[PDB]
Amino acid sequence: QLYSALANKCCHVGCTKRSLARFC
Amino acid sequence: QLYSALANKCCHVGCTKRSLARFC
Amino acid sequence: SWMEEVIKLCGRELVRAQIAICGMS
Amino acid sequence: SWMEEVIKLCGRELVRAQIAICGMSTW
Repeated sequence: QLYSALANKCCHVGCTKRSLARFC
Repeated sequence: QLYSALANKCCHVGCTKRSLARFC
Repeated sequence: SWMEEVIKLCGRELVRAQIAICGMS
Repeated sequence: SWMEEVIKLCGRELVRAQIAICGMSTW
């Protein structure tokens, strides 16, 4: 999952805090 | 559209620390 | 947990959320 | 300035750099 695909998902459809915590 | 694009460029081509600093 | 919370943020707001998430866990 | 330095990082590493950049840029 590129971080850029998750950032796109978070802004356009929403995402959970869990999906972003994996990139810490 | 902006941060996801910048994160893709940073990962695949490179980017300056100033480009990332704009998002703080 | 707090981790299951959903967010819809872009740009600068996403970055701030990201920073808060990493400081929390 | 350190802002002109060029990085090429992905995933966790990119996130950590973002974090440190905003962390440096504060009063």
